[PDB]
Amino acid sequence: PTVEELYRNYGILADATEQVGQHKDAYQVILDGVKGGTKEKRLAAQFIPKFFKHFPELADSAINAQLDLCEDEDVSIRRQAIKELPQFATGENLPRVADILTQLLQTDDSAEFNLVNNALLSIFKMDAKGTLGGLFSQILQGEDIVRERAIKFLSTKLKTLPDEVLTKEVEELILTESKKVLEDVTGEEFVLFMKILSGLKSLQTVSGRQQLVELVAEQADLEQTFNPSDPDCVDRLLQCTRQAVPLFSQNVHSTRFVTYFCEQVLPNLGTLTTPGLDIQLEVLKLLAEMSSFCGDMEKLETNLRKLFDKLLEYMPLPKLQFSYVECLLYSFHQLGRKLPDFLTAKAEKLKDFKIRLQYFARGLQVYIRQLRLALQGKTGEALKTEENKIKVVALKITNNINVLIKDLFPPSYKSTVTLSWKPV
Repeated sequence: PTVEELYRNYGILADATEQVGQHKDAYQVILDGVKGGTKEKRLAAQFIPKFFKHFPELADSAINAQLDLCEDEDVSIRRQAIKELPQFATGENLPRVADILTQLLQTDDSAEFNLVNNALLSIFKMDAKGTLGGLFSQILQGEDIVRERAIKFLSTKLKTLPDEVLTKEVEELILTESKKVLEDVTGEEFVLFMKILSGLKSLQTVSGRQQLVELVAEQADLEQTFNPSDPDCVDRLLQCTRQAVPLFSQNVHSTRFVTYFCEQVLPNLGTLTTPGLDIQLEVLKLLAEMSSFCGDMEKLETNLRKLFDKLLEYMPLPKLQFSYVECLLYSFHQLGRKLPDFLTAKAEKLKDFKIRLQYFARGLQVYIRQLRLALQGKTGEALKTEENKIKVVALKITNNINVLIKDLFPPSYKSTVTLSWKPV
């Protein structure tokens, strides 16, 4: 088992060209290479895959030898052997190879990691479904560490594949397997699977997004009742509904999340958490984004009601909570469009509305004046001061409220504001 003899046998197999089949003996010498030392194992790792395709009568022995090198104590030997694994992924071996590579994702050596990723991508281009089979078997049946690595592989790598590879049938398989996985995922996995799925070209259509919204709803579990007490319910609902927001459009509606949020959430605030972002604002920002995408609500009036009431808790009677009011007012304004007959229809609580508005509008100016004063002469770099950024943002907030009040006057639902924390 020597390097001189490995080189000599390599030469024999290379120079034979057409007749390589007639030299099983030299190939055997090469496979014996794996029992040697470092330099010899390093050669076997290159030489076994190179001629593999010529010796079917030796195929199993070949893969087994390469796999021994893939679990070598020496990381550089493993690396050389892993780089070449896709060359064995021919005939009926691709599933077995795809399985091994997926395990190897757990390596902590970064160069190894990179090689394993690239090998997966290679076999992916040879046979996507066989490769996905390996990946998803591990995700479903393998060790936690492997399951995590496998999901991050789908999460980060599919996008680096050309469209040619990601056929309609492959995307269908990615959805089918994902739904199996989604029967039982942590929230962090959920987020990864939503990114994976929404990236699929076939799930980027109207019905594609409609399907995706339905998975979020299932995950979120909109038939449970809401418990404002423990966090096991709170951040899990927001993390979930967060994934649906980007899916919503004029044709893909938020109806169910809106209804749930109104009926089962607003009443429940504000019970809290630490820690240091404001959890009630987060909830209210979420509601306002989905509100513009609401469809035909069954429980419309009763819903618009609980919303109207949460509003008045922040628009007092003759220090204002502006950010909160931007959200609620925006939402109410979005849902009113559908039932103008509200307000017209309903009480003498409607003059108790006007009073609360007149008074807010008053406090608006003051605040707006103070902001515009603090901001003037300020030079564009000075605007970026995290302190000035907030002031700029607060002008969008306050000015947005003013437009919405100027609309709720025969009331109008004509005006369109861009939520302060959003781009145009």
